[PDB]
Amino acid sequence: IIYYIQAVIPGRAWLIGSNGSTLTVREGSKIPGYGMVKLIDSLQGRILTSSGQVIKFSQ
Amino acid sequence: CDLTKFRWDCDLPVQVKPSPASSLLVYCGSSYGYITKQQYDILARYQRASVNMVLDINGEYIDSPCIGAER
Amino acid sequence: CDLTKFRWDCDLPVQVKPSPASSLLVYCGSSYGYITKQQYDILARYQRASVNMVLDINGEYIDSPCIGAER
Amino acid sequence: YSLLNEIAAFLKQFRKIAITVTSYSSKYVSVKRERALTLARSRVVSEYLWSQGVDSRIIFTQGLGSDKPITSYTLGGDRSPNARVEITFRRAV
Amino acid sequence: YSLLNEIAAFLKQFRKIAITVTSYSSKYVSVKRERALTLARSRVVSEYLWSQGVDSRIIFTQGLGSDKPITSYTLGGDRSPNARVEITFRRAV
Amino acid sequence: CFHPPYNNFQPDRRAVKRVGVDTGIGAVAGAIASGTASGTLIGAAAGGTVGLVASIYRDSKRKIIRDLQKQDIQYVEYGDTRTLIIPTDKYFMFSSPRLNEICYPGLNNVIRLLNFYPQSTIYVAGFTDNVGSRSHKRKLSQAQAETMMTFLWANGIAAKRLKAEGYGDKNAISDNAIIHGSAQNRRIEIQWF
Amino acid sequence: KFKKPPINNPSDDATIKLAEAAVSVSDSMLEMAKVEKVITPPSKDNTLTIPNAYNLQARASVDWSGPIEELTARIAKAAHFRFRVLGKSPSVPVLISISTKDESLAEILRDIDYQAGKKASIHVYPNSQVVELRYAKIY
Amino acid sequence: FKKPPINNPSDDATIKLAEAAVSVSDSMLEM
Amino acid sequence: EVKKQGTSSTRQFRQVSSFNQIVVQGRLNVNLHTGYNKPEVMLRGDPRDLVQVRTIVKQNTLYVSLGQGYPDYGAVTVDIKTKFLNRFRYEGAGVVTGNNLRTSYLDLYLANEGTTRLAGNIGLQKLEAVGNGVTQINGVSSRNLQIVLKGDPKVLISGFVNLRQLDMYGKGTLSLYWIKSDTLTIRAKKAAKIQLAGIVNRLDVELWDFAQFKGKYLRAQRSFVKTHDKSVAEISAVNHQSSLATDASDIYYYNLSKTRADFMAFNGSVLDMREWGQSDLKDFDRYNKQFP
Repeated sequence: IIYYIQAVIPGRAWLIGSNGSTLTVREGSKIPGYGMVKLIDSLQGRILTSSGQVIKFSQ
Repeated sequence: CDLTKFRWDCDLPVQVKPSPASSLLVYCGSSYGYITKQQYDILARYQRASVNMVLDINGEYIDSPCIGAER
Repeated sequence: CDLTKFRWDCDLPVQVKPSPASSLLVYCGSSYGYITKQQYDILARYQRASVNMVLDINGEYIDSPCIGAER
Repeated sequence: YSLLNEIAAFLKQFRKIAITVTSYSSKYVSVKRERALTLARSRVVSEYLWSQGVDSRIIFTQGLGSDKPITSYTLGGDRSPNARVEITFRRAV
Repeated sequence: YSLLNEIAAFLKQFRKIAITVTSYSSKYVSVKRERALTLARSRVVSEYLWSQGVDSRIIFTQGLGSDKPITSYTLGGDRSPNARVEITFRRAV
Repeated sequence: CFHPPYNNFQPDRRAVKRVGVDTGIGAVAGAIASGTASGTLIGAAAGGTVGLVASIYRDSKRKIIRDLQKQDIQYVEYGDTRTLIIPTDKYFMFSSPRLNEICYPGLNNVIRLLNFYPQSTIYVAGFTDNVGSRSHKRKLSQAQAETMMTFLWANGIAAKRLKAEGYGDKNAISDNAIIHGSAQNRRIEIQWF
Repeated sequence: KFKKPPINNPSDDATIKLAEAAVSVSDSMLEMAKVEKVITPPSKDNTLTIPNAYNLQARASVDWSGPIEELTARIAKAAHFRFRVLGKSPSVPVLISISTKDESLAEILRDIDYQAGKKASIHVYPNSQVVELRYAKIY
Repeated sequence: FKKPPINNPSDDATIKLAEAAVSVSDSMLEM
Repeated sequence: EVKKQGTSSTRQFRQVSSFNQIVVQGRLNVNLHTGYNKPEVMLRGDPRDLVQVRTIVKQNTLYVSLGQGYPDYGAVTVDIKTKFLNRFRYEGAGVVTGNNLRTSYLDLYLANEGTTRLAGNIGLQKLEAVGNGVTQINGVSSRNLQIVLKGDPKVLISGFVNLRQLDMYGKGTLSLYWIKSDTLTIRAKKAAKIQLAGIVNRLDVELWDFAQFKGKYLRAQRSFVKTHDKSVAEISAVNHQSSLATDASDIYYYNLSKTRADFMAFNGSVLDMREWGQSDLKDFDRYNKQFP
């Protein structure tokens, strides 16, 4: 399942699913596929996950 | 729709999946959706009247021409 | 450094040996030294400002151009 | 017929492949009545224009009755602004 | 635009390979604001000079914000002496 | 009195400027003719009346449409749906959404004409010729139409009254296989009620 | 009076014939690009080999129709990046012709790399502030 | 007073030539 | 009238009928709770204001106001356990706390330094603050919501909000953490600070003077931003952006929309204010390139 940010704020992020499943993530939390989240970036819209891949605003 | 008034303004919801209720194709440019029998009939009425029926999503124009297709 | 004032005068010490603290190369002409990350950043800022950053030893000019190298 | 003659001269001034003569009218009795009336009017005007030979390969004819008005002022019968005959074509080259 | 036209005529008087348009300004809000403002100013002046076609293969553009002033008198806004646009080039041969 | 680039989107004052100049010249003429305060007042009143009638003429809708036709903008009134056709070739920078500010008289006249219908619903449609890709023509027409819509909205038109849509080579009012027809196909149409 | 909007300057039949030929060429090019993209879509972007950085966001309007190396060196100098060259320059020069307006130096380097294609390749190392042009190992 | 571009395509055929060149360059870049 | 000071607080139990609107005046503490108990109110305070306090229920509204004058009472706590809540109005510089107030629609009308805390799923559609009061709502879900501010309050909201209209006439301060709106219309007049995060399909902002709209992180598909004398707006449009800065005004676009059109009247400015160092910084296109 692929994830893209719908909106992000310093402190927590809000992600949308492949089919449209909403999700809210804190600085450290869990999402399927990506595992654990350790860093969200606000000025640059990217969230780093322990899986080694980044999820960004969809184009 | 309201077909006469002056500006014949009206709205037709579009369902992407071919539901048993709405299974009549409409080709909005390259983007095609599905609508009902009454909706296809009134769309064909507008096509006869030669009125542009552009596809709008969230108030944003996407594709210009609408032409009925297989029922 | 003080980067705006009027004459942008400042000072960057250079360590010849690649210490773990200072391991970022600077090529002062043909003579190369090593500096820290903040020093490299401010040198690159001066380079963007297009300012000559000649190497001086004991107040004596040695080499004119400074260009950052591999970190 | 003098007006139709002037319109025939105007159409003859151009080269074209297809003209379209359409009729619209105010609602009088029923939708079928308006449609038949407008189609008949388009037929007759197209016949006269065709007889007054214009350089047009095709002259399409239609009447939609009261489908596409051009004014909100629908008061009146044949004096209504949106009760009209449209002769639309494209100059060929 | 009359001043820009005179400057475009001056640039057209020479043959060159690359011009450079740089923008500096006094500190107003933040370093990022000054940098963005100066880059936009350089972009616009370079675009106009490019449109008023000059014999220049490349017209580089940049804005350093408030990085390299030419005068200790920083009082003022855009009237300050070190808020300026420099067009620098080398005559080719 | 008037800034050439859109007058800062501020209200324009030809009426007051013209009437002021007319009263000035009338008062000067009356003072020269009489040398008396009553004569100067009569001359100023004559200047005021002549300025009033001149501005009544020059602010008319017919004069605005005549000026738009003097410029390269076409006006079409069929029923009560009024359309302004503005050529991108003259009112846009080449193949770019950038408005051509050198043609500010035409843009100001378009705004002034649209101001006569405060309740109308305006649709701005963009069109390009057949040259280029389908996606390219779609995007370029959308961008040009959007720039025109933004200009209308900035000059004092509500955001709800405006809709901007861009067709590619889809709806052509001329033959793209010929040079002049292809040029006529490159246009922006503003329709209001 | 009756008028239609686009009253341009008089055109010449030389330009008219050139315009028709150019439109035909553009249509052929469109079909060719579309069919190649469908046959084999691209998988990698050259933004990996040329990652942008600060001072690579300086902009430039270029009009160049010469060998690749001089333009790349000028771009690197304006970006304050040291220019490095790898491989033997071929006898037949790698000519490029880039005609842009007001686009960033990273984008210009990307365009230069794409136009060079199989002959030459541009890389940018922002840590080392190095713009490196390498001529491919053909011959 | 701002002046129009000296190389501005202001001819009925020149404009089409210029957009054809733009499209050809774009398709070249895509290839 | 005698002073309350000099006595210790005591427990009191009073019976209250079912209510929906609660209007409270004066200085006190109000606590709202929900449970299996019947509508009940307990007033903990000195055994002198227990009779001076008026607790009257009429036509589904409870009036907790001053009675027989106000000599002094500010240490009284009124804890109400009730399963029904539909409105809340508070004035008089007090402390209000409530959690788990399930609702479909209500209103909060705060005035004059009412320190308010909400910790439930409070779905509301109208907000109002006279001014100088701090509001902290944690958890809101609505399909429409309207805020009009006329004073200088500090209100922060959490949850998901389908915000539609926002009006600011005073030096207020407002924040929303996640909003999913279709058409937002913000009108700020005087020194009002607004911060909104979330998505918007069509945003229309009009800032008049000294107004700050920190709309960064609020990605609007269509943006209609107009800024007047000495106002600041931050926008992050995604698809279509239209901006007008009139005089001494600032607009900063933190995202590169697919189509962009900005205008400046007197001294207004529209800048990019991006990083320049992001590894994925998209450059302008043929359809993006606008030169200020």
